[PDB]
Amino acid sequence: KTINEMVVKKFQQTIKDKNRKTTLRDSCSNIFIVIVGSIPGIEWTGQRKDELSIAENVFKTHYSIPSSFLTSMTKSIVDILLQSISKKDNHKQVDVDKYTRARNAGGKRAQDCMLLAAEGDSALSLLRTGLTLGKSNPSGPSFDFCGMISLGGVIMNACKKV
Amino acid sequence: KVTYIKISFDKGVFSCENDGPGIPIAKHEQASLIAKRDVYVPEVASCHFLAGTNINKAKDCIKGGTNGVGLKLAMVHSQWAILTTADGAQKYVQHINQRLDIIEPPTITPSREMFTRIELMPVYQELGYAEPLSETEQADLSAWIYLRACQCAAYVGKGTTIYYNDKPCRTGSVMALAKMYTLLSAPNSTIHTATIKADAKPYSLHPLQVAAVVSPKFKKFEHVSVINGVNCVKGEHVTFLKKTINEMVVKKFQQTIKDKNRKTTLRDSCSNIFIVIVGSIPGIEWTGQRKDELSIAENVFKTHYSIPSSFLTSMTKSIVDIL
Amino acid sequence: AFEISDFKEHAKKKSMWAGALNKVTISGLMGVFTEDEDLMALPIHRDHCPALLKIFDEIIVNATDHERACHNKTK
DNA sequence: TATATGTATGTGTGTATATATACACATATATATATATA
DNA sequence: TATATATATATGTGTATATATACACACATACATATACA
Repeated sequence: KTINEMVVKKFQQTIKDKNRKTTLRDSCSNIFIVIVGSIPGIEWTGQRKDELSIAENVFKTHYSIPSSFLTSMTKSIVDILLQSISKKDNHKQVDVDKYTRARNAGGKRAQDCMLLAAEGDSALSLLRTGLTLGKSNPSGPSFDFCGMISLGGVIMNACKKV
Repeated sequence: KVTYIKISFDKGVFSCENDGPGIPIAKHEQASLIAKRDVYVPEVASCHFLAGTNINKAKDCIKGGTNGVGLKLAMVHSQWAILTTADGAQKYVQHINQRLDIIEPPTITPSREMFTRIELMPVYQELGYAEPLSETEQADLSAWIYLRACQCAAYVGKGTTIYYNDKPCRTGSVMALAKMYTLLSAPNSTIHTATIKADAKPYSLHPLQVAAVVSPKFKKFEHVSVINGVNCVKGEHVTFLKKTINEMVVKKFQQTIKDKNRKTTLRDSCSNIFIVIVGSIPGIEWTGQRKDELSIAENVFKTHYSIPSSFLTSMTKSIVDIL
Repeated sequence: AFEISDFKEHAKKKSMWAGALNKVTISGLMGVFTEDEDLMALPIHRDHCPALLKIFDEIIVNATDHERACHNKTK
């Protein structure tokens, strides 16, 4: 709980998303801890002594975890949290929409292929009508060395968003 | 048969009464030889540690009781207690007071009733509580006992009514239990149900009933288990369900995802699950008298039990949607 | 039948004392294995008897109990 | 261990019902973000 | 408290696209549930 409270604080600090809510499982699932020592006044749940019994406030009242350890731990954990935010959620995706590749894209005759980038989808309907003149146009192009993709309307300019 | 289990909790006094055959109203020979006076069976059952009908438990026995200890633990934490039991010809009343220090001689009359009743006042002050109980302690303890009774009502057979403070306990099915536990986190939700059967005796005699809810607003995996009547909190039956669901969830996640590279584990698979598992398992063992954790070889379930595929499919679907 | 047991027979029959008296799956069971001058803590993916490990444990904790009991003493 | 056998999904056509979204262009205003001061 | 960023909203006239539901029925794909067994 102590590590989690610090981890949540610094995660919301470091993240500029500022909305995501993580709990103890996110905080602690990358932790392995060894705790060794004596605690006076504890009790057990049976002879085996698998589980010790105590009021939680014993530690809230009496014990303090050194802040350097908490800080180190929170740092390592939030590094992983941001890596899983950059990754996991924002992982690898797939191919885009409205894309018809050529049969010879990225191969041994890759340089002699064209990308006929059109403006919408009715233009791609025209290009699909025209690149499939099979034997009525032996001198025209076809999909052996031509592709199709849509420009989505109006292109964003990059000369004033950089 | 036992047709009812009446439980009550009022003004600190706690009572429980069942109606099958009573405890044998008869002299116990060896207990009397030890005590050098006349000792009857209910006095052994309630006042003699390591004593009962389960000292020699069978491998197929699905009673929770095993140690011959629990009842005397109740007596030892009682300021006063009353054991009443009738066998259809006699009634037997014995008072057991001062944390098992005063064991009054019993009173035996003719009666044609048949039942067992334990009635007692705990030592609330010795155990950290106010005397009498505060408003909050009373309400907390009543709620907890009420919960335990609901759990009984799902575990007990179909000819048996569970009463708490004279009202019958509603929850005769694991679905009722699931709805009770998720009424706030996830009202009006989908309840996946399964009856997990085995093919070989003794396991085939005891199907496990299962109800699960799957919600994005569940923060961690969570189960409620009544096994052999015990509200235990740890056991390889849970892990059996967890691992099976996870294997299917991983398969269909890699199928449905066209990313095809991400690797999820059991925490991802199961953190949105709430499961109720109720039933009997023969041959289990525990990690102490409290019976918090049952002990078993995992392969018992791998060899003998099968989770119905419709339940697995439903569950995997909900979980992969959330993922 | 109502039976009265002694400690001895009870402890041989009942799992409340040290855990199960046969092999069960123990979650988190670990052991130390030596790999060329290096100690590694590795999982033991095999069922074992909790009561069997407990009889080692009981003596070992008796010894460490004696150690704490005597650590601020002369002997 | 193969077999059927009764379950459950799933697009698809015409004529209907109700919605959703990206981009360009100028300028005034804004609300939080940032140095370095210290 | 200060000088300084970098992103952020709204207006009219333009450029491009997206998506839910009903209705019938022949057809396609997915088990799965038994029933002889083995």
